[PDB]
Amino acid sequence: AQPSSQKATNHNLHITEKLEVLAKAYSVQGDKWRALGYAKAINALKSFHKPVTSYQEACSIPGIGKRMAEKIIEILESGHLRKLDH
Repeated sequence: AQPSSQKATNHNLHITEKLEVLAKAYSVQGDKWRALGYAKAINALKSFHKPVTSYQEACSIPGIGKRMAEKIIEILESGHLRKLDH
């Protein structure tokens, strides 16, 4: 832990950086549609200052939707129950 400063800065940066990791996966598999909706959601968070708490609060941001909303929460739930090392 070198950085981490309690000043004016984001609070998540986790779900966003990850939403990109998966987005790249689809882009490689040749998913123009999937990568379109995924990256679009990331664009919305690119302007989001306050953190996330619920799916509805996330869907309130332009550029996202319902399916994506719950998608974000899923990533916060480690997927299901416990985390796995792929």
